[PDB]
Amino acid sequence: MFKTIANDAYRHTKKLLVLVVGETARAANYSLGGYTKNDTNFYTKKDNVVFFDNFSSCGTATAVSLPCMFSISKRENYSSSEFQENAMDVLYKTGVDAAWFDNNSGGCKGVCDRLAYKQKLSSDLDENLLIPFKEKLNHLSDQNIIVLHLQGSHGPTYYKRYPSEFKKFTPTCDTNELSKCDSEALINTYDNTLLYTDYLLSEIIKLLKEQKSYESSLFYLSDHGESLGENGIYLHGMPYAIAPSYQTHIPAIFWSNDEKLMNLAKEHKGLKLSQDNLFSTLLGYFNVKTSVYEPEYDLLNPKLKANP
Ligand SMILES: [Zn+2]
Repeated sequence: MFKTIANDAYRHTKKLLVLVVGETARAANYSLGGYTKNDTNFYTKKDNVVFFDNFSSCGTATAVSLPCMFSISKRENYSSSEFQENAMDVLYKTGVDAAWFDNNSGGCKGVCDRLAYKQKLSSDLDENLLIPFKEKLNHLSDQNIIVLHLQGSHGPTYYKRYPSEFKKFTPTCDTNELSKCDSEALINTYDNTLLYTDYLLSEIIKLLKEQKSYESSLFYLSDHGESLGENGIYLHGMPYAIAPSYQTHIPAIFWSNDEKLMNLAKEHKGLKLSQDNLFSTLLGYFNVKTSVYEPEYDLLNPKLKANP
């Protein structure tokens, strides 16, 4: 059975939301949030982006996180067996222009399947996403959501995620055989991947400022965190309930040229939020009218409260 959701949904202003779904990035290594060893957020710091310092993920592996964050279900009631429409289907059926560009080696895990304009790239440098993004910026409609799904910090071959121009933190760990590396070198490599992702964000913002015929927003969040040898744990996917915050505590970053959203975002940044919030935030952004919309979960809505 393929269940439909928000069957009562419907929708003016010229709007553009760029949703960036990250990969393996963990909040603890964001300088936007007070990480001091390496300045990982050098680029988006210059755009005064809003950083959510208390943002959690739905799961500890892509297979749970990616579908769940886009699903109507929150972490406590999500099941992997559910097979139904997600936030993107609701925006599409409600007439919003939806594009999904995927550079992630794992795919969209079924989220993008029913979109008309979706693309899979080769999972090389994330910068390749800027190509179909620029091309979609020519054929915009009145309301658009563009999803960019990053390879981001995918491990264990971290050193392959960024070009030499962003090997800024050294020495590095240029192997998948992570336990052989000094831990500082491993961290440096991991931080470089964050830096590269940070740069790409500000390049997205940079293209967004050339589009002022529209109200433009960037929302970036990771699917989950990552362990880097602390307590002998590597990679991710540890069962959520026993997982270290390294795997569940993720970055979330918002930017808009509409600085009223920018200041609603700034007001919420310290609240206990999570991927649970993505569903209503995405409906709310394109003003989708429906009963499944929960105003107290929309990040860009004054009635937003923290998670229970
Ligand atoms: Zn993942």
